[PDB]
Amino acid sequence: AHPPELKKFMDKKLSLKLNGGRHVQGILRGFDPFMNLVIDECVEMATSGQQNNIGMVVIRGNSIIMLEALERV
Amino acid sequence: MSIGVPIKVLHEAEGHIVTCETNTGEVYRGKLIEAEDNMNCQMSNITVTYRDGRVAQLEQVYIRGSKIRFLILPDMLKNAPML
Amino acid sequence: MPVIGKRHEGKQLYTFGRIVIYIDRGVVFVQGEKTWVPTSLQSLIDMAK
Amino acid sequence: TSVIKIAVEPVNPSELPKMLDGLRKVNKSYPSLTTKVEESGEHVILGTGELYLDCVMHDLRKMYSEIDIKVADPVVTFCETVVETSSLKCFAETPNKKNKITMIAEPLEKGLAEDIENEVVQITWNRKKLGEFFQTKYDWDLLAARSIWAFGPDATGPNILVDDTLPSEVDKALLGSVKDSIVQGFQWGTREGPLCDELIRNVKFKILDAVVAQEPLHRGGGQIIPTARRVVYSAFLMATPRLMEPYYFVEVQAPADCVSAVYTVLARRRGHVTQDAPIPGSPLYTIKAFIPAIDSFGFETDLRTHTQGQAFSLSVFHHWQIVPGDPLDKSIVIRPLEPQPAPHLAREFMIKTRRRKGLSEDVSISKFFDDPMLLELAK
Amino acid sequence: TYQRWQFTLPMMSTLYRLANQLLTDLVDDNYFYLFDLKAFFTSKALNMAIPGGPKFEPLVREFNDINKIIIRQPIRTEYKIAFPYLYNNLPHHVHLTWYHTPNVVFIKTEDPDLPAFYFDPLINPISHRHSVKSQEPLPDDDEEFELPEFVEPFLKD
Amino acid sequence: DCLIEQTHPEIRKRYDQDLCYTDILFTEQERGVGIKSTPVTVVLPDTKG
RNA sequence: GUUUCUCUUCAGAUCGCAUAAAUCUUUCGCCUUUUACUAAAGAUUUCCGUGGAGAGGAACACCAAUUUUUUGAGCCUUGCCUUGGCAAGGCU
Repeated sequence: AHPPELKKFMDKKLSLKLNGGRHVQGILRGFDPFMNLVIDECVEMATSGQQNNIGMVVIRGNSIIMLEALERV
Repeated sequence: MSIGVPIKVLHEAEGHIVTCETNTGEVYRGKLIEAEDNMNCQMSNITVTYRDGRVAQLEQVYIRGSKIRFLILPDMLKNAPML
Repeated sequence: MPVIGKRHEGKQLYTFGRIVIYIDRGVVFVQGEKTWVPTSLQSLIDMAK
Repeated sequence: TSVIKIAVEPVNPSELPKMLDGLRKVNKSYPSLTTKVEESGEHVILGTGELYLDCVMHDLRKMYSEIDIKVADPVVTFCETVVETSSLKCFAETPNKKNKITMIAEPLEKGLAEDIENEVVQITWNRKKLGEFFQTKYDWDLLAARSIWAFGPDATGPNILVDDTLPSEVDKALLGSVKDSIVQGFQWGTREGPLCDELIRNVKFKILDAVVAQEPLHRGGGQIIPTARRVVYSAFLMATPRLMEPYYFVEVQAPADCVSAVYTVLARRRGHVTQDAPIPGSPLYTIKAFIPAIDSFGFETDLRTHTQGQAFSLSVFHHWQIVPGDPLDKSIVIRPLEPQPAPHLAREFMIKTRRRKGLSEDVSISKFFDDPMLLELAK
Repeated sequence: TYQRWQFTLPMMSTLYRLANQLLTDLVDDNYFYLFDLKAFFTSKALNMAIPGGPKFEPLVREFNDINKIIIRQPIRTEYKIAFPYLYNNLPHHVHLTWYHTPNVVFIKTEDPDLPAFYFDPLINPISHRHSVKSQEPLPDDDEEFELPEFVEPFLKD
Repeated sequence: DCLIEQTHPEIRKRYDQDLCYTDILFTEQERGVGIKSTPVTVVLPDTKG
């Protein structure tokens, strides 16, 4: 079927690497057929390593180019 | 439906060791686990080469389909009953 | 004493002191280096001291 | 367990080395097969059942040897057991007279012998864990249950050696030096058994005295080990010995009208029926029964012929059960060609096995008992 | 030349019951257990007869200690047909007999009025009805699964 | 047999008679009872291919 | 193209879901003798039929909305590289 087999990764702690050289790290709970993610406890990794905290975020599917686990399935 | 010969060879590739290069220029080298019909791969136990030289090891990774621009499938597959 | 769990030609092996023997309806065969040697009872005793 | 026993001899004695070559080749082919030569010089083949042995005998003749071989009638292995407590405390003194061992034999309380073959308890376990098992399940005294020394004739054998001697009466340190020798003889004695050179089963042995020489030469080997074997035999013979026959479990499919015929065939062969039920969503009926393995020979061919081929039966090995009769009853006369009355069976089976083994027809009690104990038996 | 014939099933279904007086109603070959061609050959290669079988002129024209033999039951001649390498010596030219076939269980419908598939009374009623009712992983009701418009049971027409 | 027939195109069952492929012994085929554990190694596809 | 008839060749096959006789060598049996026999084995042939192939005759005849194909394009600055370009980096 069309959904990504992302079911494994849920509630484990992800890093993402986003289009345009951006990085965010997250505990995950969402996916839909386009891979639109809903990330929780989401940190923004700025260029300089000055880190922000931000709340729950949606991501557009096409913006992702990798999706990595910081703590295992 | 006519999902042709290449994606079947991708499913055939699973459980081996494949190399996989993304738009940005990062080169991954990892053991495959599953691959979907739009080429979303999961990959395990990777040694990644960065664009500028550096190596790193990784636990597990999932690589969006449209973001790839080759895989290096393991040569023994040339015999496979898809071909 | 019997050599527990080991047999030769289906016959039960016994130890006689330090000697490995089997009995074939009274004939004493001593385990030599590569062959079983039929042995008199007296010579069995005098090899087992 | 490969319970069914047939014996072979070659038609020409000069050809006997060729037969041995054949026997080694089948032994590789069939995993559960056991080939043994007993003290009588009989070549013996053990097998799980009728059709199993039939294929073994085909392969021996046609595939490997290509010689003429005589085949003896099928027989079953028997086991030796006790049903009652030893009437007399049996003691044996070693040949140097410097050591005295006393034992008694009793049955394993209806069940424990099964559990050990199922590996539910193991002598590799610590004595506390061993003690807890025996106390909780079987209500052993913990003092007894800690005092367990071996299983026999092997590490999962259905017989247990218990040291019931008090430390105030026997020096446990001195006893401990000779402990290992006792175990060895105990396993040995259970392996042979005194009635017909078949295994001892379901017997619990307690030691109730040990006099041990202070000098290492006189204890701890050549004196103790046969004497230990002898005292085990004396204790067993006084504890009302009995033979155990193997029973098969049988399952039969048949149409309803054939069911009554199945009962008839079983009744000839000392069979007992334990279930008979319709299998749901079919016309056939299952029947289930126990039958004695020695009586089982030909049963399948009987059942199918009487029921016009409609019934069919498979058979598998299951519990040992005590043979009717007394094996030591000298009064019984066995008349060679007749199918003997049931009370005689224990007498019959013991004699004929010994004959087949080449043993003396009757057990000289004097052989194993010391002269004071024979005087005690006389008194 | 009248070599080959090809008939429809209503023809065959009639011809069978015209012939019915001659035929025998054995559904399966289990009946002939030691009564087939192979069993007789064993009874001819040995010199020893099956009770109801035919008879022939024979093809040809310590260990034996009776006191060691437990004559529990007589070695009835059928047994030497069934296992000719065990209960017998010198099995020259003997044939292995076909051991068994599974009991064909066919239920003859007596009258054509009844539906062809029906729980005929000869068949034992299935006692089973889930009493200790198990809660195996059946998905929850209305959990987002619906079929497309036109799927149906394959041969429903 | 049905695996082998799927896997080996030249091999087909006879219409009248079962193709007992693993029953390699005449003895075994005469009885109609399997008597030896016979191994078979084949590669055969999943639903995924 | 379907039937037919004839010829040639190979038959491994329940060549046949059926079942005959003959010869020879032996073991037998009634038996003056011999056919004609008996009934088992083996080697053999004969006969009633058959299949496959080939030759020839005859008779009737569709979607541009993230996952590929209707585009995040395109533009600069640094180092090296003889130049060319490469490694990038930064932009809108």
